Amino acid sequence: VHRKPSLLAHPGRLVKSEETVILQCWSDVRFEHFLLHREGKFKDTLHLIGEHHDGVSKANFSIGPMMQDLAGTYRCYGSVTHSPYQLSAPSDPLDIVITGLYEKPSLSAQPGPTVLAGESVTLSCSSRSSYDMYHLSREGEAHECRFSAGPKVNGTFQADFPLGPATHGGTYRCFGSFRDSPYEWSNSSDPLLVSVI
Amino acid sequence: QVQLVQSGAEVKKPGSSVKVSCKASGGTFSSFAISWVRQAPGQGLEWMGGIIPIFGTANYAQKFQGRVTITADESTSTAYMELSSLRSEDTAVYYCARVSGTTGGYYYGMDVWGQGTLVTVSSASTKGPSVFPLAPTAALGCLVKDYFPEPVTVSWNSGALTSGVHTFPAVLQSSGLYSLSSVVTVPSSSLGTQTYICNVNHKPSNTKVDKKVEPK
Amino acid sequence: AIRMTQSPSSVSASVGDRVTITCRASQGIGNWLAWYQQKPGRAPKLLISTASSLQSGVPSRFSGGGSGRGFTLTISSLQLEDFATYYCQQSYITPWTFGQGTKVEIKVAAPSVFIFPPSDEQLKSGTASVVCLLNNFYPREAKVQWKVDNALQSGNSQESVTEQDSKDSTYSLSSTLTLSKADYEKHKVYACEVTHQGLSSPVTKSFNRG
Ligand SMILES: *[C@@H]1O[C@H](CO)[C@@H](O)[C@H](O)[C@H]1NC(C)=O
Ligand SMILES: *[C@@H]1O[C@H](CO)[C@@H](O)[C@H](O)[C@H]1NC(C)=O
Repeated sequence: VHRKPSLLAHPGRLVKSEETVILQCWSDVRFEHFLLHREGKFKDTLHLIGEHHDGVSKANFSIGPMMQDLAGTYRCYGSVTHSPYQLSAPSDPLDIVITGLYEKPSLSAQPGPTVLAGESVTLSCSSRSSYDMYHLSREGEAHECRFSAGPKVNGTFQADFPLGPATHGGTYRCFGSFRDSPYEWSNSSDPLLVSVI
Repeated sequence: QVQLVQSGAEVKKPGSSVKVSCKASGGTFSSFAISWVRQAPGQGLEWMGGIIPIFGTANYAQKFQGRVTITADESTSTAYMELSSLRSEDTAVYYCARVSGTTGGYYYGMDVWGQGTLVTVSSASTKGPSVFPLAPTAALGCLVKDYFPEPVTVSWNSGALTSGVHTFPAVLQSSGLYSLSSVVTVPSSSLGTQTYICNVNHKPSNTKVDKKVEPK
Repeated sequence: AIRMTQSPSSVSASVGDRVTITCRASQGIGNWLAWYQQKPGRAPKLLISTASSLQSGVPSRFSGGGSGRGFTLTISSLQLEDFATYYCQQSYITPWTFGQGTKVEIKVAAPSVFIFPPSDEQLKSGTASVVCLLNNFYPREAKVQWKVDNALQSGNSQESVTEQDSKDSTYSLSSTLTLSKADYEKHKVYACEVTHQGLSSPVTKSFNRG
């Protein structure tokens, strides 16, 4: 049955270390049982019985105090049978990552945090740690990944994020990661407010 | 009442491939997360890997990855573990166990265990016998001493002498080496006029030793 | 990746003494530590999960404590069924690692030896029984030799060993030397020589008639 469930993450897919995140499988299709599968360092499948509200079948899976094994690509399967466990098509993937495992990076704005409309803004992620890649986040829920430049004479590993001509303003944060552990990120950079006047 | 039964003990040569089974009862095989733990002679317990509950994919440990493949058959309600290249270090008792989980995606331990399966690499250790004369109704014989392992075959005059031959069962000495004696009851007048040679063969060490027993 | 260091490696204990086993983690594992018990031949048995939570059918004498990087397993009152090897295992991060193990072993007890001369009342009957008592020893393997004067005897001795005692896993042995009154009167020095693993040197208990 190629009817896929939907997978959400409350509060968000970026969960700090040793904190709890609620992964919700919901669908207009009536499902009596739900299966949550993770791909990563430690692959596991979780089951929760389905709850029925209005015409929506939903289950709030609980991913406990965040640790390395609980991070990865999550896909939710659906079922109405239990002993057969006839599995639906996989949900659209959701990458749950753990933050706060490394030192925070430094986020800077050139020309500056506050800028006039139409003026190009470029945000720079820098850290003395050897982060192989940096992640830019606006309002918490965002994903812009660029590879990082290596050891500068300054000793900083840096990546430049071109925001382009400025029409919107938001609160941007930076995260650092290593290529070996893709779903394990660093502490958030000190938030940088981009304002367009 | 979840229960796990395992395959029988296996003796394999170096470089061979061994496969152990783990049959589950008392619940749905899909709900179980079955892991495999190794207990080496000197080493303690080592988690080699385990199958994911429903889908059957297996998480592995880096040390055992590349030589260990963990599979599952939902029809037989049985889990399998295969070692690719057998070495003397692999000789150990291998267990299968069900890992139980609580809230939050955590697992808290292995509550149910199998009975364990003994895999053993080839020993390849032999020691040749030393044959000494039991010098001379009269009695002559040969003392086959300090050999490992059993068996040893003793003949007299290349098998031409069978009358009066008693080849005793072997005994395990304090040294851990075996020793036996073969004796022949002989007419006394024949001692200076008859030839008595004991032919000892130890095929494990491919050593063949012949000794003529001379009266003193 | 997480290394578990377990101490001690071995405990020489008798029945009834408190035994404490510690398990230190290379990094913080929270409360996600399990204690196992493996008796010889059989498979490991889970005793405690979540550092402190005991499984069903586990006696209350087993107690688990600790959090973060330091953990302890305390058996308040040891019993004969509690002599085994104990392991700690972390369940926090995928490379689930066990401790090296703590072997709780029964303490080797040297035998207390006593020699008993024949009674005067028994001597009136014409037979003489010399008794050698080995009391409270482990392991159960011991050599009791009867040496009248300095000559060893063979066919004049019988032995009896007690079943293992629960309060102290200690066997007791009695060797009885039966001789005739005339044979008993011919020789003067009667000795019982005992060799046991717990005894540093073979112990001789002897008496001379008189
Ligand atoms: C799941 O959690 C969200 C946020 O806590 C809540 O609004 C929602 O009602 C929950 N759904 C169910 C089925 O419990
Ligand atoms: C991450 O931030 C926390 C404070 O929220 C801090 O205690 C911790 O030391 C930081 N991690 C590193 C690696 O500096």
